[PDB]
Amino acid sequence: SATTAPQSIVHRNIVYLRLFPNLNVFVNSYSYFRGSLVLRLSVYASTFNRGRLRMGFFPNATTDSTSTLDNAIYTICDIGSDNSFEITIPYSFSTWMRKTNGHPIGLFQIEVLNRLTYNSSSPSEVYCIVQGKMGQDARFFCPTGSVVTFQ
Amino acid sequence: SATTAPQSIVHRNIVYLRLFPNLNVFVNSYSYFRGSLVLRLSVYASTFNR
Amino acid sequence: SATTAPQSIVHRNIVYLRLFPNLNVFVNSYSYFRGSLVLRLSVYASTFNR
Amino acid sequence: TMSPNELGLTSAQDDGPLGQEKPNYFLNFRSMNVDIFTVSHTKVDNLFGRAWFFMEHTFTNEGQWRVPLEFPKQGHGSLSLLFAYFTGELNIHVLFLSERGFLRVAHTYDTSNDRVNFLSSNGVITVPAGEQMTLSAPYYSNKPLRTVRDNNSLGYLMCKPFLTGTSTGKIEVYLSLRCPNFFFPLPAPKVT
Amino acid sequence: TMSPNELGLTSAQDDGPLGQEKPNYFLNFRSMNVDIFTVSHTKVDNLFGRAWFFMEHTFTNEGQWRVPLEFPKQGHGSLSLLFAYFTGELNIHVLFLSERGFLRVAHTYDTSNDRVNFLSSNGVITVPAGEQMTLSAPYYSNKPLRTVRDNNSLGYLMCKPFLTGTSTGKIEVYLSLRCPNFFFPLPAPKVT
Amino acid sequence: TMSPNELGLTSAQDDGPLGQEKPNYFLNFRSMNVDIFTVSHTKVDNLFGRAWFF
Amino acid sequence: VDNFHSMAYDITTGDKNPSKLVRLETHEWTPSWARGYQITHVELPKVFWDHQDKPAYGQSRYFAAVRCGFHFQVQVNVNQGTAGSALVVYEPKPVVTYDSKLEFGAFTNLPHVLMNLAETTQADLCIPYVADTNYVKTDSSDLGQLKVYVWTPLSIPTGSANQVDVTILGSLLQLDFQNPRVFAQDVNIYD
Amino acid sequence: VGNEIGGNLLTKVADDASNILGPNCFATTAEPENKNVVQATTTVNTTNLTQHPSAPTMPFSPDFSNVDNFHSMAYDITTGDKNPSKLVRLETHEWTPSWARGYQITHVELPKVFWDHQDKPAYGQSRYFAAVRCGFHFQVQVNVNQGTAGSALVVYEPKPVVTYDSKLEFGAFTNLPHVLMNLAETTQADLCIPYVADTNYVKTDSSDLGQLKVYVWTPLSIPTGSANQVDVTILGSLLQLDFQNPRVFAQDVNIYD
Amino acid sequence: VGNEIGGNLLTKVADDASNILGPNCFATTAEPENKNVVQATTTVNTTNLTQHPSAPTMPFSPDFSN
RNA sequence: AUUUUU
RNA sequence: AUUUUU
Repeated sequence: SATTAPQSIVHRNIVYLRLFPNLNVFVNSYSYFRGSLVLRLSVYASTFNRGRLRMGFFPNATTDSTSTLDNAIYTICDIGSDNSFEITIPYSFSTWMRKTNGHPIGLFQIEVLNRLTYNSSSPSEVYCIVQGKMGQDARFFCPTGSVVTFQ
Repeated sequence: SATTAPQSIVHRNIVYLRLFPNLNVFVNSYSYFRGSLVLRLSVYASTFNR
Repeated sequence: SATTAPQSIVHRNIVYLRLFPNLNVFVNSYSYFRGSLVLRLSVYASTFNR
Repeated sequence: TMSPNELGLTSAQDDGPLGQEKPNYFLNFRSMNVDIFTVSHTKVDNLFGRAWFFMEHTFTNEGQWRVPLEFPKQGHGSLSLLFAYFTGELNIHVLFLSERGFLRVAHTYDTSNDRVNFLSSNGVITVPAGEQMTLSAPYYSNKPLRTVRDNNSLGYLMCKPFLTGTSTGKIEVYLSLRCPNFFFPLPAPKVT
Repeated sequence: TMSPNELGLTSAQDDGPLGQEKPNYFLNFRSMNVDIFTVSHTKVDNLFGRAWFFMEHTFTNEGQWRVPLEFPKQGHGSLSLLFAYFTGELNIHVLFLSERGFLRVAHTYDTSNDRVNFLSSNGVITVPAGEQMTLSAPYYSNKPLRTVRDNNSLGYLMCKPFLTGTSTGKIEVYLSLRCPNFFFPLPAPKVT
Repeated sequence: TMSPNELGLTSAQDDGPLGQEKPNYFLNFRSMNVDIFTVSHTKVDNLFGRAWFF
Repeated sequence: VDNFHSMAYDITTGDKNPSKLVRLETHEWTPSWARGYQITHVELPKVFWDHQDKPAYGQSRYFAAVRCGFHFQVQVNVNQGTAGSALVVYEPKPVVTYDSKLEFGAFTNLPHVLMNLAETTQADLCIPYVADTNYVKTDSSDLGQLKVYVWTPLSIPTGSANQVDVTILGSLLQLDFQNPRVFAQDVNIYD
Repeated sequence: VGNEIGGNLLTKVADDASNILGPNCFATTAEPENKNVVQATTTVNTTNLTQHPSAPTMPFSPDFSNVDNFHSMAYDITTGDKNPSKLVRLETHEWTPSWARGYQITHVELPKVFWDHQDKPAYGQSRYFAAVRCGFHFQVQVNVNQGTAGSALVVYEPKPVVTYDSKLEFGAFTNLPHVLMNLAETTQADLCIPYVADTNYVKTDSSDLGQLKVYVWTPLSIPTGSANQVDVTILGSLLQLDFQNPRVFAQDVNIYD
Repeated sequence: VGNEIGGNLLTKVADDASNILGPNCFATTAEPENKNVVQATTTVNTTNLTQHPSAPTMPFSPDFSN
């Protein structure tokens, strides 16, 4: 939203594999895994709307609190024709293989960099969608019991 | 401005080298010169203005 | 001295070229310079001291 | 060199056809594939090659046990729910918990409940009391593909125990598949 | 052929890097370079190779004259104000207007006012009374570059006249530079 | 390679004869000779070649 | 070296980390600001150690001398309906010192980017080490500072938004910390 | 097929109706300087995506080598980089006389000790990373006059040992990288310890990866006149250092499960 | 002449000011996936004209022999 | 259907 | 530093 300050947060939360439909299935199947994770933010605005948004990610972070992303893996998004920016998170754990359901993937934060601008015939706020998938180096290892029941 | 008639003037004046910061320096240094002069008008409008 | 604690200071000061006889001469002759400076500490103890 | 497309700047409406193994990079990063085991545990043949519990039946008489075999929404086999169609060998693991007797086991994709009344040629393997067998039922289906979801996606299993005295018991059944052919992956399932 | 870019149609936001010698044309026109003199008067070495007044000092005693040399915001030397840094030889022109005596002249970039109290090795050239000399002071600066603007951009000049009787006078000083190295041109100056 | 003598460990009583241009080093360091002028101002002929009041 | 790469990153990640691109500033382009008006500035080079949350803040504290190159990316986003232009220019200490003595409109002589809004959303500036001294004292405003001026005020239509933000990002093309010193203690490399 | 032909449909026409005085008109068509392109820039763990880029600028005939050819700073160019691996004083305790054998003189939290205080060369970087993988080079120094005698056991104890320390038999600790150093004979001990743990990486600011200790092999036999204040110092250098996981400033992050 | 040079005026500069640790920045410029094109499709006695086309999609390793 | 394994 | 001149 245009109202959101040039530093306020538009979205913040701790990311887990289970937060993703496709992945959550593997989470309930395999016990461990490894590889990079890719998140793709798709902001659906009009051809008139313009602005920037920086989304960072602190690997294995647990404290759900807004924090400067200058040192975090971030991606600045400048609205244009291709309004679907991505961000990759290289495998990061103390082990060669990590729990598919255990420690968080990290802190995901999308802060406002430049207020969403608009005009008389354009929206003052737009909708955004965050998707997630595994990298080309993704792997899963041990199959374990189930933690949930699908339908 | 949109109001300005299709023939009215938006700017008119007699040009001298001293009217330019960089050039005015040479004007106060050298006595003579020669060569062509280039003026660049930059109108800052929106993508809708025509 | 043996008394001096394992972290206490035995000597501290700001170093200037003039603090050295030979160098102080150049200090009073030349205006500038460059290069590395070498300081050699010589502790005169007995063969038993460690 | 690297294009801006491979650096994160893309368009969601230009993803078709389905299945684009596009590489993603940035300075100080590149897709690194490191293996821990001599083989993959993600391959359909391997993963599903491992059984998973299905259901249990407690018998008292010599009656027959007819049950619509289906894919699990419970174990690691749930990964099948990501697909729409299946076809291939089916491994059925049966445990005959009985003191003294025999267990007739058979399998068919035929929906008719009368072609099973006899068990003539439906694979009547015999597991002696207190024993257990693993029979691999072929794709004897009348349908080229098995919608993976159907309450009978997998063919029906038959169990007619041949008891001798008042002896009774229970038949626990778990199962896996041999080389599975899955097609047209559908959206991920929901949770209960 | 000629592109529309070279015909006047351009974009101010696409000028970087700095220094684009783009040609401008239109029918019946082309950049014509005609020379009137055998050499350039725009070259830094030539222009600045010509002195310009600096300041004057009227002496009565044998005292010393210390003055922070700086670039002019007054003569043709002002063209230097278009730059930020300088380095190179410095030509100092001194006129010793006196009836009977001698004028000691020296130059240093050293800010200390005590290294000058003596004049040991600061270049004590001698201009006899009523004479004038042009000494070229080397870049004996402790700073690789001289911000061109500083009230002491150029090193300090020393003048200790050695008079003989009640004689007094005035020392007019003007200066130029030998081969000047200017860097990083800054915006044009304002007027008073 | 570098000996411990050239790393700072020496003995003051083993300096004679007079005039030992021994090199001193340590990791990330080496005697770097950079000149600013075309000639030396330390040479006796040059320095003293310039007068001084008497 | 972990042959399993339990940490998928470049081995020299930690080393290069301090040269990483960071947000140096973000001010709001207040409408009704005449031409020449200074939108926002940035203390160069001490701004890269602006807060203890800056990747370079760590090392910068153990060294008094610095010699580095910059790569700025001033970003300004404005809807199509609106128009305007800003002057992103680098001003060495010499300029910053005598700023009032310089004629605006001539600042185009310095590495700049007249960027016409509604046309460009970001400006790029590659600035090498520029000073009258070989090295600059760490935690100093020396080596100049980057500024953003109002070339032509914002012409914001009635319905269009009126809160334009100007952001300054910075990356170190090349960094070099030499003089050792106590933790964040003012040391004079100059005479 | 049209919409660009403006150049050769005006440039030619005149070239077709030109007299000895040549053409009276020239027309050229091309693409604008501001084209429809997208630029992407990546710095350390960062990616800037711009869809409205502009021609990058730079000073006149610039030099980006950034290296001072005069070396006004005589040091290695990679000094700042290697600085954190520099040798530092990790500890200095006093060998209190009358301390039976086996008694622990002093310990040292490995590897978080290298960031012991904000005055540690490695303290700076260590704060911007949660994961660490490094090798060590210790130099335990103990000086004692010739008249006196004694011996201390400098040994490295991985987390496994530190955890179950009381369950281990002293006198067998010689199985671990150690240095039975006999005083009055040696004044310093050297220990090269590689990354040792049951996990690929160790959480920064953690006691994991074990810790170095100094025990009393045989108590100090200090004669009457001889001095009685023996100090034991532990110095540490990083043979190889590696900070990977990014994180907020000095914020506890769990790399473990 | 400008407005695209963003890639080799940033990719080179770093490649010019790089140390043993290599460049500290890489920049690449190109055309957007959504370019200014027009698509035309004709079926039996029909013609569909679209000036805002998108990348056509299809199932995994599909067989259209039908 | 190296859709047991190489 | 043809950063005196050719």
